Amino acid sequence: FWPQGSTADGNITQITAPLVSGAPRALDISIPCSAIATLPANGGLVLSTLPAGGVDTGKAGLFVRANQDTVVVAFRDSVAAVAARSTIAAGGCSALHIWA
Amino acid sequence: QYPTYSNGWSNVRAFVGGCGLADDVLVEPDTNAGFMKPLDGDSGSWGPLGPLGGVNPVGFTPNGVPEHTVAEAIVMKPNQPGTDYDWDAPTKLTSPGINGSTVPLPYGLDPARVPLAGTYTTGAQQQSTLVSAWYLLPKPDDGHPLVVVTAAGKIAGNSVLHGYTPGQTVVLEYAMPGPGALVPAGRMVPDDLYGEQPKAWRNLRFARAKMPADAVAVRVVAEDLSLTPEDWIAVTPPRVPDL
Ligand SMILES: [Ca+2]
Repeated sequence: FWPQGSTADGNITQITAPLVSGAPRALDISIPCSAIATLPANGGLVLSTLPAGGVDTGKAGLFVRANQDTVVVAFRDSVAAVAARSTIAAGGCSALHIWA
Repeated sequence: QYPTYSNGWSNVRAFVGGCGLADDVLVEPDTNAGFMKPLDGDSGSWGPLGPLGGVNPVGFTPNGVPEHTVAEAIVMKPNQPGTDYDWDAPTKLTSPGINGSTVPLPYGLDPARVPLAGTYTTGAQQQSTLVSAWYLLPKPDDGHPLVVVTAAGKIAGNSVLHGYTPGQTVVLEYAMPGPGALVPAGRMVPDDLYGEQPKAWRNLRFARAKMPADAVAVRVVAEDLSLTPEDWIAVTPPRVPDL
């Protein structure tokens, strides 16, 4: 489960768990929109299952990138849930729900 | 596969004067003729990409091709024997084009008369799209049997020796005469030969005999929904060769 840490002032921490078989069996994720409405301008990496610095981590993992004007929920380089960023930070949505 | 070339038909056709394959192969000299003109009489919505871009060409850019992209080949490190000059030519042009591109075009296409549109960037990929303008279509004939679009990138189309070779989308939809709106009426999947070589300037071809007799216009449609840095697309306007 996650968040399982805290680093001494709220601030849930990342974790590392390199799975041997690659993909998991189930991936119920959830993110509130009061948490996506707090990124700065140009946003960046709301959540991920791989670090964005590795070798070809785009076509392997899951990336929720909040760029300017949009929040794109990709997959193995296959967009699933583009959503505008002016209705997220307005009370238009409730929670981003991912499942695999 | 008849009345076209076959061994048994050629052997007996060589009695009354036959040249083998030199009769069934058509060649296009001066591949700068046959370019159609946009039906849309609007110099408005067409932005910095021209009539090839159309309305909201988001994702596409004139300089959207990698560096050593050549016609029907892939450049490698050491000097290979029997290669074209476009393996060694300068990587850019010392002038812009009609769009504003500095990409060397293949087959002898004049970069001062032929625009371009590509979806190759470094960093911050996205989902592209392009819907060209309505290109008028001449009256049919027997000597002009196909429509051609010179394109590079990862494209999905049929061929012999390979089933489907999936990829991105170029479909050249067409229209039929009506009250004056020219709504689309169909789509066509290209016939490319260099499907397993995704960077080759491969000259896609659409047979004219498949679309209906009274077709007024056509237009290009390209998607590129893949965010991989090596899944890109590039296109030029359609033309009717002379053959
Ligand atoms: Ca792409």
